[PDB]
Amino acid sequence: RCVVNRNGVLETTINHFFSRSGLVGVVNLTDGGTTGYATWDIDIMGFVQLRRKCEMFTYMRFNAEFTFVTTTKNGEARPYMLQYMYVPPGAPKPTGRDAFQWQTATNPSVFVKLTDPPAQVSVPFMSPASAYQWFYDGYCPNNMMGTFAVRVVSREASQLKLQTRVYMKLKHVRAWVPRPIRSQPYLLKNFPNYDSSKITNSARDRSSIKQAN
Amino acid sequence: RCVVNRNGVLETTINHFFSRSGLVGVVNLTDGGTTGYATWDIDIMGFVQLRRKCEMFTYMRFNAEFTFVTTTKNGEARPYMLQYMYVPPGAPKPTGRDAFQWQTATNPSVFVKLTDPPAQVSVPFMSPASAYQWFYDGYCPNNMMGTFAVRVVSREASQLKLQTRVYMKLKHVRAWVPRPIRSQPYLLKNFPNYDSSKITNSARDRSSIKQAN
Amino acid sequence: LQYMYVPPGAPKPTGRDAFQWQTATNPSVFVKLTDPPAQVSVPFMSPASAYQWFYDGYC
Amino acid sequence: GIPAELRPGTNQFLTTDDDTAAPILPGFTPTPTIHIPGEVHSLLELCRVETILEVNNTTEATGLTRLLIPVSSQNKADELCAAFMVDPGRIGPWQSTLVGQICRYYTQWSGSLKVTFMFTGSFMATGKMLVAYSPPGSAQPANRETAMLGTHVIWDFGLQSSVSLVIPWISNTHTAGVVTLWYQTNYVVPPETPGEAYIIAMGAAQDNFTLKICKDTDEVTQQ
Amino acid sequence: GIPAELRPGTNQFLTTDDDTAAPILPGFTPTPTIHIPGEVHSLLELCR
Amino acid sequence: GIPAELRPGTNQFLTTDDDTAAPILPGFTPTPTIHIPGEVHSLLELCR
Amino acid sequence: TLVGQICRYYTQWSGSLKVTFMFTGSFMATGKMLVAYSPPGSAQPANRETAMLGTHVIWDFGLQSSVSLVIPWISNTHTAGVV
Amino acid sequence: ETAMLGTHVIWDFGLQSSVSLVIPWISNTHTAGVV
Amino acid sequence: ANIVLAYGEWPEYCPDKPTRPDVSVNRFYTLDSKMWQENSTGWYWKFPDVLNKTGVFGQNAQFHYLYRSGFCLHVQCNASKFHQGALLVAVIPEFVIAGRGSNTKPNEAPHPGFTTTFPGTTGATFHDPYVLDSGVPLSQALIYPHQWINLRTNNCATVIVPYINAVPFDSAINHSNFGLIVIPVSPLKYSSGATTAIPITITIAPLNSEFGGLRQA
Repeated sequence: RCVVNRNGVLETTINHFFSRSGLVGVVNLTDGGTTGYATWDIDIMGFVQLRRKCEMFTYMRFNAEFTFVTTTKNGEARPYMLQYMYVPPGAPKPTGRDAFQWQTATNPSVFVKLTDPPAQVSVPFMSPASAYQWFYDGYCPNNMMGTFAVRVVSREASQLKLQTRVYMKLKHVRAWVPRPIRSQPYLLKNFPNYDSSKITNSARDRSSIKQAN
Repeated sequence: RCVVNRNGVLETTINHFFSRSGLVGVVNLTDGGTTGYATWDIDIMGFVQLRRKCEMFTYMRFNAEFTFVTTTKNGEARPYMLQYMYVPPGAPKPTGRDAFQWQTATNPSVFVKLTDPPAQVSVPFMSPASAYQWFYDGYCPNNMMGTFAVRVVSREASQLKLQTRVYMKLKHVRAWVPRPIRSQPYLLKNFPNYDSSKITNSARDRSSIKQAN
Repeated sequence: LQYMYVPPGAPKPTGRDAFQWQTATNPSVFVKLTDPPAQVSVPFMSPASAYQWFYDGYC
Repeated sequence: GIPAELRPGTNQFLTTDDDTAAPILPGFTPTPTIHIPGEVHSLLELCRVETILEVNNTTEATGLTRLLIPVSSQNKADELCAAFMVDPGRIGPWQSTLVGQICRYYTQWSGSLKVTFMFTGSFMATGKMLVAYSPPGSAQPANRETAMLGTHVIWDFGLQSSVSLVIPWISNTHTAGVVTLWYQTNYVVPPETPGEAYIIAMGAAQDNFTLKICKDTDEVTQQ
Repeated sequence: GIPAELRPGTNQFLTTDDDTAAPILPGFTPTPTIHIPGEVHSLLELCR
Repeated sequence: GIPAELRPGTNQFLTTDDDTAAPILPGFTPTPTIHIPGEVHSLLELCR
Repeated sequence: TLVGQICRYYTQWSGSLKVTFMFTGSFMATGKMLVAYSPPGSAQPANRETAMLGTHVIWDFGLQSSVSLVIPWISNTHTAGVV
Repeated sequence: ETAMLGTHVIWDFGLQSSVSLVIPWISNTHTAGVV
Repeated sequence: ANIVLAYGEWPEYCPDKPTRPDVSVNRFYTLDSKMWQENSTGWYWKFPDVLNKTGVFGQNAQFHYLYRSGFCLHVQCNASKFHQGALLVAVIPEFVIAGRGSNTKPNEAPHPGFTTTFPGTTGATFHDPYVLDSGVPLSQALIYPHQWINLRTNNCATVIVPYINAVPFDSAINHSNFGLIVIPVSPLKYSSGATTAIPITITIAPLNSEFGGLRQA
């Protein structure tokens, strides 16, 4: 067609550029009787589809909503109780399935069944500074958020292998100090290391300089 | 009887002529372990009961509500997680069961169980022009709306054959430039092709011109 | 389970998978067996002003 | 934490329910509308248009000539030229019109109609013609006198080349009444002029035409 | 997202309940009423 | 004890839904913000 | 460029653009140069005359060491026009 | 088509039995233009 | 003469630079006369491609890429006082010509060529006028703006048609906006010794023309 009109100006802001429930985490669980607990220290730099969108800025500040969707090996609805546990920054991680870390009242827990709708919690801004930053020039994942340990609520044991997904959605996001978008591929998680040799150009080549390829 | 009174004038408008949750789509699924995903590019010209009612006009503009009702081969209520995914116009379709298209945050997804009430979503006006049109005299289904891919949420595989129905309801419909109703049968989907020979008359014949048959 | 309301004048369904079960004009109610019983409301659907069970004159 | 209870009708999917759904793209604004001419609001705007009736629907006729009434010469007075029914929602001449295709999506209708004739013939040819409406009950009249005792218009081929007869109130729940069309005097013609002309018949609804209870149509032989 | 709880009596079908139901034909207006003589209101008019 | 019914769309997880969630740390106040130069609001500031 | 990396996260765009040139050379070297915009449809011109019949700016290497040409309205749903 | 791209009058044999076309400014010092 | 305004609206300029010639394009372009006979079928014209090769309008419509205009139509059909017959003239927005065949397969089903869909300045004739070559009956074609040219009442018709499109601007080369159709519902009849065929003349005027985006050849 021919777009002669002007388009919308509301879906270009940061609040609409980030606030959408994507995927961040995939966690496994076996519970043989053979660790049953499943720790996951959260970092938003896991996938390369949000890291490229978040390393475009230098400082950020946001709240998060996490949704937990747990299925079975093939996928069933066995109504078993599951405990999610939020370990704030500084608190010790759980070491076993029935360790005392799973009983302390300070670590908030969520009890949900498998037949129930997926779980949903909200985590506020938990940084000692004024905002997050993914580029710290000076002298564990950067910008501690906290762990999201999970286990099955039972006394003796169980005989199923869970498989859960953690979907994160940002909300009330604010950005500061924009910076260019990284074009080179990634090599590490907490380091912007590129390859010395094999430098990919930012534009695929054409035949000559006097054409319209 | 004898209708001597006047009837209602509210059930003749376009808002009541179109807004009713009919059927548009029927989608299959096998999930052998043998494609498990099930794409369906939506077009409202599928059935010949809505195409005849929508080709009566030249320009239209509406929002849609889609309801997904999924049953088993015979029909059971196995509580398995299902993911519906809306692929907007321009976005690439999913190619496999566990392809990266099923993880991108931009394609909205709906997670529902089989024991739950049927799923229901709302799609707004998604055309680059000012309104849809089913007769483009000049130089994929006409008037791109977007795909409604579906899959079962599991890690390894499943051993059931789903069968789902997609019911569409139009809402906030506006019409422009009416045109006569097509009497000849159909031959294609995106073309108003009729048959040169075997032209069906618009009225069944009678004996003579001087009777009351 | 699918319940279907056939208004007066509309043709009845003839088979299990006939096209009468797909027409949008006949309202349908989808309910499971584990769910609470279904409930619908039907208004006054007579061409006259009121029903009458004694029609002296000439389903 | 307000207390609540669920009543019968929970978790049901009613087809004709007026219930909103959660939007898929929040904040996305659609394309602004422009002033496109020809906006329609109700189907009653489509019923008020004249439309050629197919009154010559008999056999051994080709495609187009089924829309023409053959008003020929070599005939005589008090002769039946052409007659037809009035029912729009019935298999007949009223199936080819637009009000006959619209009034089949619905199951009840009422109101008055209007049938307009138009004579396609030479300018030098004249002659009187009696159009006649006979209401329901009594059937088509046999002779001209019984037709002119009913409703009638004596339309000549003078300056009036398009007569219009209003049909009063014919409704659904019903014979139906017949529109007959008689040779009043003759079809006179001067030399160097063909003695065979035609009449196009058209028919539409009025402001009183109203509709109720929408059902499926059956002009489709497909799924 | 208001918090809510369900009490005893949930998902029950009481016969003599005064509860409305969803209409089947929305927007459909019925036939207007005329003045039919002999309207009764209670059965006490029949006992007299 | 208000009567209520559930409609289609119950217990579904829509990705692009604008729905709030229960906070994990209630009463916990975050760090106050300072005036950091270079705040951006929309991507149209980056295209220019 | 940056607008080419931003406008790929979205699927539709519109508006006008601006292309600015800058000459890195000696101060004692001068010479005239014809920049030319040709809208969509018609392709790149073959000779200078057809280019100067379209949109053009005759920019010399005098005091003006940075010329700027505004490209009008080039949109998504489309050849595209040649600079 | 080339004639109707120039100056033209579509004159029918209805009531108008006498059409009139004005020829603008044709002068001496000059082809001359064709009707 | 009676003027039937299409959809009750006058062709107007675009609301808030596109050029407006207003001098040499608002002139009466007259097409060649069509020869109506006994065994004729009808004719149709795709409008914004009829004047794409005719003079200043064709030049200024091919050398641009934006386009928005209306049209003041005029169809003169002058016959003798002894001939008889009737014509139906009508405009149709987005008049898509269908193909005649019996194939459901995509790559082998028939489709009209470039000369059939875009006739040009000479028009084209119908093949099955009872279905408008589109599978749509001609009995209810009166839903469009239309006039009856009856050979015993008048000999002219006018259709002032506005711009009917979803987008306010469009290319006038690869999109024919709307079509004109003339169909002899009542056939031609005359006695021996008269004129065997009747001429039909069409004159059109592009009211309120707007072009955008000059492009050098």
